[PDB]
Amino acid sequence: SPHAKYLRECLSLAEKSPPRPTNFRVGAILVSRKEGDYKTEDDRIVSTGYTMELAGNTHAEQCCLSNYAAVHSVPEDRVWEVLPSEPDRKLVMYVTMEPCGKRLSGNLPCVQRIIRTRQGDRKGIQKIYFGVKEPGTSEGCQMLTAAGIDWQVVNGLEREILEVAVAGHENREEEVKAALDTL
Ligand SMILES: Nc1nc(=O)c(N)c(NC[C@H](O)[C@H](O)[C@H](O)COP(=O)(O)O)[nH]1
Ligand SMILES: [Zn+2]
Repeated sequence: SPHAKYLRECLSLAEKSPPRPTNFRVGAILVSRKEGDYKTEDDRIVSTGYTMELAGNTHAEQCCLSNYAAVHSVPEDRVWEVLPSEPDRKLVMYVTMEPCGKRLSGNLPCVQRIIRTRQGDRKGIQKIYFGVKEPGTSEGCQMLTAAGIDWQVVNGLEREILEVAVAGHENREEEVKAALDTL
């Protein structure tokens, strides 16, 4: 699976995140892919990010978009203006964890940062590949569906993604076990 390989590279990015009690260590990779029977060799990496890579309370997907925006001299909320939008290619994002539909901090959730890349004549991010649903007791995937963003869960990496994600948590072992039980 090309998707599993991408998610393992997202995991390596997630491992750069500093452990904190209030969030998850996640990694994200933005890819430009040819429409149709694509060859993975023709994939182009557009950006990458990981949790708290950039100053402030930042998520992996947020840093991925903000890294691109910074190179292009716009704030991240304007990254839709400068992302590629080529007729024969689509933007897809790999993320270890399901993008968030709500943040306890009140920051704009990652599903909304993804949705707003589709503005004006720009195609934006068309599909999300992720490895685990967000752990815990309105789901991000449902918000993506409602806005017309495709997504696909890539199975097989759940334990490794979760153990990295919750390394900064006191309840990490129970948290991982609970999340695997939802499979
Ligand atoms: N996909 C994803 N990538 C991340 O980089 C990250 N940190 C989360 N975590 C989602 C979780 O719901 C939020 O971490 C809490 O809601 C606390 O909110 P803040 O992070 O402090 O804004 N999820
Ligand atoms: Zn998020």
